[PDB]
Amino acid sequence: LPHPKIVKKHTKKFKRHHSDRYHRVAENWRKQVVRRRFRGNISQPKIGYGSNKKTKFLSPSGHKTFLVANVKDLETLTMHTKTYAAEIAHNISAKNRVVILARAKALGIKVTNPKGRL
Amino acid sequence: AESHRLYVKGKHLSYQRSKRVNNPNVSLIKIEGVATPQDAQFYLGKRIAYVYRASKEVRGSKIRVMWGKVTRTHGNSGVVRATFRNNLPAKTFGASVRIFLYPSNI
Amino acid sequence: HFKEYQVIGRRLPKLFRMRIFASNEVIAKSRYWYFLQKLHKVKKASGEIVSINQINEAHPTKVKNFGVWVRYDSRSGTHNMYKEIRDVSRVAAVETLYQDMAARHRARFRSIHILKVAEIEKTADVKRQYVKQFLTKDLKFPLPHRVQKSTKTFSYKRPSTFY
Amino acid sequence: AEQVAAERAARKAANKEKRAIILERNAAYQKEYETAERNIIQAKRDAKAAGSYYVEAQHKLVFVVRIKGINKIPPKPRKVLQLLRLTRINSGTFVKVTKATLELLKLIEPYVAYGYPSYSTIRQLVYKRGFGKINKQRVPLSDNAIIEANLGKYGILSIDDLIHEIITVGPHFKQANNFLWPFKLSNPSGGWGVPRKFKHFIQGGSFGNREEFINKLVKSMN
Amino acid sequence: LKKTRKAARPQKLRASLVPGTVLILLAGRFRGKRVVYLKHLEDNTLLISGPFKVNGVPLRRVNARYVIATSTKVSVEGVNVEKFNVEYFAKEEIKAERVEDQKVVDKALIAEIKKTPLLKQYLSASFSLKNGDKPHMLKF
Amino acid sequence: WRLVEVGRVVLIKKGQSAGKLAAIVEIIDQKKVLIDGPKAGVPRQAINLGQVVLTPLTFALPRGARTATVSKKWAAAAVCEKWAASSWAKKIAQRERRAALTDFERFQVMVLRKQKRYTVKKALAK
RNA sequence: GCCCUGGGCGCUCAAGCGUGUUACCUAUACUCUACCGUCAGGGUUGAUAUGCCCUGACGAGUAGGCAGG
RNA sequence: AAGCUCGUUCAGUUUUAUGUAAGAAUGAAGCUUUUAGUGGGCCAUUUUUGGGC
RNA sequence: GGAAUACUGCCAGCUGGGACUGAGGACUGCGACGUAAGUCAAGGAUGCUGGCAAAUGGUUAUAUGCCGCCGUCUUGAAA
Repeated sequence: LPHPKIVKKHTKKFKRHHSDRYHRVAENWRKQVVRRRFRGNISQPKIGYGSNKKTKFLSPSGHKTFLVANVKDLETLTMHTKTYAAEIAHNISAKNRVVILARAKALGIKVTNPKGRL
Repeated sequence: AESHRLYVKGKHLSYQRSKRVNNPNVSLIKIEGVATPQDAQFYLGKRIAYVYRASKEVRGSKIRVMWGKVTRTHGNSGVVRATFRNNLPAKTFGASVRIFLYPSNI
Repeated sequence: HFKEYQVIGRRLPKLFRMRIFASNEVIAKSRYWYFLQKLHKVKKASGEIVSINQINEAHPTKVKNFGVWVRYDSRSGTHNMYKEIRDVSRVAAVETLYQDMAARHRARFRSIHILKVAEIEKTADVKRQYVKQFLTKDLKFPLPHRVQKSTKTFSYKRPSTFY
Repeated sequence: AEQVAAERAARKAANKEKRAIILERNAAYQKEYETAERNIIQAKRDAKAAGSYYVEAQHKLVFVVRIKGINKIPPKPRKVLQLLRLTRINSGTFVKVTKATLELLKLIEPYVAYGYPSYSTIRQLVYKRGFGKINKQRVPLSDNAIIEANLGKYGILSIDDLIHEIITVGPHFKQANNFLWPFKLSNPSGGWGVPRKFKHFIQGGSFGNREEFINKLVKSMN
Repeated sequence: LKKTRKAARPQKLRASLVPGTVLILLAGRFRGKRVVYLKHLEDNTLLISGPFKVNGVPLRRVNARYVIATSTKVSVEGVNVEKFNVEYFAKEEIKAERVEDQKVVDKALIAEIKKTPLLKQYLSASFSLKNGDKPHMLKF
Repeated sequence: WRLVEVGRVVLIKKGQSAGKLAAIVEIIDQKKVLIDGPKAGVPRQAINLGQVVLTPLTFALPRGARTATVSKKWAAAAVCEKWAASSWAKKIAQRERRAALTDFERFQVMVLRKQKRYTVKKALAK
């Protein structure tokens, strides 16, 4: 099926330089020897790591994750069920989760995060 | 027959490298008996298998095996470059290896 | 592996002629042009190389005591030298002379001039002992301390050097 | 409609006629090359037999390949290479042989190697790495129509015509050379041979005029 | 999907593989055993026989790339292998036909094997390597 | 003690003529000599002593003998027959045949070796 | 020509020196191909659009300038 | 960056004129106007200065 | 007198072994085969087969092969 090998290019998520040594430094990437990309140092994110358009944002299951919080939003995917998968927000109560899951199953839309609070 | 060997034995030297830079994606495998690249030409394309034992019982057995392949010769001593789907650990430097006789053509 | 070529020039006449030993015709032409300036006053743009042809040994199957006159530019000027070499062909004889000069005087293709090469067909004409010793009647001598290239890393017989 | 078959038949007939024209042109070019080589050999034989030296014609076509990197290049050789389209290393193009160009090679000689190509090498280069420049874009030469459209007015309608024009240095040599994108060449398969590349070829180096050896070098670098 | 232009050209077998040739298997339960080639199947496999009565190897499908060729050949013209086909190995415990067909095939080859002296025992012995062996030098 | 001399027969170690027999016709210098071997097909050429090993056999050859004379003297001396009888030539032929042995030939060799070993062991002690 | 007075292990028909001949080691260099982006050219609506595309080239960098998140 | 309008005009590119009418080769524009920053020494080289500098 | 052979260059000559790559997405285009239907290595891979309820793989710890304290400072890149 149209789910070719999705090469992540760089699976390891970047980390802020010297963040491990000092606690106060957060792990969020921030620019400043690292600026000179010396040998044996962490690589700097750049345009080379861009993901392919035809596979960008695609999950390993080969479907886009779309957040849904109401019946209308789930129904909007009825035309695009082949490509867009449903995803229930964490703030949705379990009461509406059952209805959302039932509607998705009846319309064939896959749920990325089922069993939530069930 | 006492001997059941069907694979040519050898040794693992080190990965392809320079003076200070080493690429583990390519492994230099030495085959016993080979002396020149001309002799090593026959071993090109032969599967290379490394066998090691682990205390834990893996899904199939107590033995774990890596499935590689031969790529090209190396050096004037008959060394041949070997590539594996998963690179061998650096601790196996100098360890033996199994070179099967297939796929063959003779 | 040198090669013998005959190169002539006339600056577009007298048709100056000399023998040049080079690995290829391109090097032979450059050496001929360089020697033209030493012999007389001529430039590359003056004319053109009338003809260049490789000369092959008449019969590379006979041992000849080649007498060679060679001039080389040492570190302190240039001096005329004469030597005799026992060989089978001029191409090999000149190469041996070049190697000997590079080994001792450290003179190389850049600073070596070949003047004349001629065979010696009579004994006692060679005044160099190192060649004269080989001009005697059929002789015999051993080759002590012979060695063999042991391909195997290990040996179990303790090899001997006897011949 | 009837267009689907009519247009196909008309274009096929036109293509067949053009193919026959190109075939006859290629046969004529091959016959001309064979006759020229035979006549040259016969002239050399006559000169040798008559006890007179031969007067070989001057080499009217040369090929130059960049051998040194951009770093530390003095401004004059760099400008010469830029105006000769020898920008990136291991790149070359055909140039007419004249004093205006020989004196240019004299300056870039330390950083370039050149010589006299041959029909086989030229054909191999044009067939493999031959890239044409159209509308400032780089278009590989894969169909005779592509070359014909850009050089039809000049009497060139096939790859063989381009090769013939390039080798013979005909009246349209300027246009033929300009249309050809600078050749991208790999490093020699067998290596440069000499331990030190940055030396004159006549003294065991690399850069400099090597005449026929350029054909051998190109094939290894092709 | 575009119309891929890749025709199913018939397989070309190396000249070292001829019917009646003695084959050696490097992989499988019968690895190291000597087998006799019979016929090439439509699935690109080689139909071979031990024969079963000599070394216990039945009629099986094998891949050429895992088989080492040998110069020793035996007659196989009298064996009617046309009966066997790819469908003969489908499964979707030994089947009854697997015994009678194997016996019939081996009956027309045991005599040929016995014709050549020491060939029966040679096949009955499993091939294996030894210390100092150099397969590249050896002709096999 | 083998000595280099005119007419000495030698075995070439490396090159296209490796494994063939030649004879020394004229010595050029300490390290290079002229050799020939018309019977073996090796062309008349000079070779270094390091690339050739001297055999113990020897025959008379005129100094500077041409190809025809060398061939005639080689045929007259019949040095080939002596070479074959030498243990070195026998070992070379044995090695060639052993390397040329087929797998079935090797199995037959093993069977014959076992048969011979049985008798040899039975012959001992008695 | 070389010697004497004037990186570590070791090396001595060198594993020292000069030179000639082949092979091999590998940079982000070079050659073929996968992807992101910028720059350039072109198709586009009797509807297929600030869009959907085709082709080529290019990718270092402080202060500084512009653009997009 | 900012308008025009010429698609051609240009060059740290190379020899004869005596520095060029170049219908010699090779490669491939101009005037503007206002807008951030810009006041270093040095490695080698050149002119080749004398008695170390 | 005769060929042969070393060497150079050509083959729009033949025949293999091994390594990576499968990128495009219903046909439109240039070509070869064929008397025609049609076929093709001809503007990008297809056909068959086997093992699987942890499958492939991800984060992490520890050991192995190689590599390696920060911002401002004079400004010659500098300690």
